[PDB]
Amino acid sequence: MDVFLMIRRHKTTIFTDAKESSTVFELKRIVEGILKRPPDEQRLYKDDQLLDDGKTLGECGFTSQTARPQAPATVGLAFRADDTFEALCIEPFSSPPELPDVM
Amino acid sequence: VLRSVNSREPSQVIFCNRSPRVVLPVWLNFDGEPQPYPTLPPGTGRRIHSYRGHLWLFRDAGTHDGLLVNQTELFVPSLNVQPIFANITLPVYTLKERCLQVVRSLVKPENYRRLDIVRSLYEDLEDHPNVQKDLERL
Amino acid sequence: MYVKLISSDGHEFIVKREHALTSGTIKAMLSTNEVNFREIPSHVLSKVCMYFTYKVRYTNSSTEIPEFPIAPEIALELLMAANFLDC
Ligand SMILES: O=C1CCSc2ccc(Cl)cc21
Repeated sequence: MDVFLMIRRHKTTIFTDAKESSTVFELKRIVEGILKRPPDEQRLYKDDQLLDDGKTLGECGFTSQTARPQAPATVGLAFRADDTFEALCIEPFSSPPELPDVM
Repeated sequence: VLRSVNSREPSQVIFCNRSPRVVLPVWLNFDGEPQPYPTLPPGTGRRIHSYRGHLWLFRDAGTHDGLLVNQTELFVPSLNVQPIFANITLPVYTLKERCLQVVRSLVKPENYRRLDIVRSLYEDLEDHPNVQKDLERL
Repeated sequence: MYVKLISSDGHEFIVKREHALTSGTIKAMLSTNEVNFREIPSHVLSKVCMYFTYKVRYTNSSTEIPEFPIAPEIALELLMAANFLDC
């Protein structure tokens, strides 16, 4: 089954899909093709939990019923400077304005 | 020009509502006039006595948003080789039309002109889905 | 294969080029691989991208199509962007 994802770092968001059986490392290869950084320089998170390279997306809890096309699951991404990984962080999106009085 | 054919040959059908909307079935009579039938709750089914060559379309009972039936917009009962299934589903609306549905559901039509958007959106919001409008067509 | 859509507040959304060419307006602003949307903030543009994935996934599949969700708090800005992009 396909799982639909948002890979997020800072002010960057990748919309992509993958198989439930594919691995965290294979997801890192997708990020590598897009952001041109090797897996060794990447760490992926489900919320605050660091994800292991050999694990399939389904075992890290990305399932077809939670990672949906109109509501994709978020994968956190952190990069490595020289040595040393930066901490994980994701800039939130902007906030909607106060709902008009109409409505 | 779009009407039921008075075949007088019975055709046995299942209305299956595979949508999250309350579905209003509409029969086009032998004069082309739309005739509403009782509504179908979401995820429910109902079995119907119809005739070969009759014309049905389906709509959101509250808003008249168009729905699909076995894909395509019209369902015409055929020969029962036993009952024919009419699977009623959401279309993939455009993002524009889907926003109009949500906004219309939150704003009373009095106050459409109180929202701050281009004037062309006032006309788009006020132009409600309508079966007679959709019936206008070659 | 991928293109970058940038929201008014600087968030960068990276989607498949085919998903982005679903919008005639985006096809023109590319016909470069980056598009800047001076008028569309990130809480709207993220929904636009979710819609691309939803449309590509569910056009022509006759299974059962779920409703595309739109929170009331974003409905009007989303309509404004959808109207401009002819989405
Ligand atoms: O999404 C928005 C939100 C703020 S107002 C606006 C005006 C024009 C266009 Cl294209 C988009 C938008």
